[PDB]
Amino acid sequence: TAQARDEQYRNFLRSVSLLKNLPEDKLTKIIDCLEVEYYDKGDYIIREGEEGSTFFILAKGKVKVTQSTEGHDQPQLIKTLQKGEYFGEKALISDDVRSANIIAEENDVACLVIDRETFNQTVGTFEELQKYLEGYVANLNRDDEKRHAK
Ligand SMILES: Nc1nc2c(nc(Sc3ccc(Cl)cc3)n2[C@@H]2O[C@@H]3COP(=O)(O)O[C@H]3[C@H]2O)c(=O)[nH]1
Ligand SMILES: [Sr+2]
Repeated sequence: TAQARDEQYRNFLRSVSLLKNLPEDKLTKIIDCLEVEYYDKGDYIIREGEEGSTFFILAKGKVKVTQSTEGHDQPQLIKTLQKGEYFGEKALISDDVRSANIIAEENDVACLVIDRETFNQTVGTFEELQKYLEGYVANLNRDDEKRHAK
């Protein structure tokens, strides 16, 4: 049922650090506008260098994050993300192309997809979250420069 569906998504979204304290009305907007994408082991969810305007929330499975760096021929494995975590916000906050690869590490991986407008009208609407995200993005820029990202 419609309401049972919204409830299952609402319960899951409340468990995401970034959305935990969001007001009910904005959480409802996320629930009405989100889309679901499934991936199999090895699939690229995001490719470094491509244009991107969507924010992702890992709803099932695990993915790996890889990045091209100076001195290396193959992208370096930066970290792994699991259910409840998110990615893709950097492109929206810096207004730039994707800065790393996100690859499905398991079969039947599932991500919740949120467009730029929705992201701006919800998360970007509260100064608390905006400030948190900017600070986090600033740290990522510093990690990139440290490992000599390409
Ligand atoms: N440049 C860079 N990106 C990183 C790094 N670690 C991650 S996982 C992650 C996700 C969310 C938070 Cl708050 C913190 C870490 N990412 C994600 O990869 C995405 C590629 O696409 P994008 O749109 O550039 O967003 C990027 C980020 O979300 C990193 O050390 N350097
Ligand atoms: Sr850049």
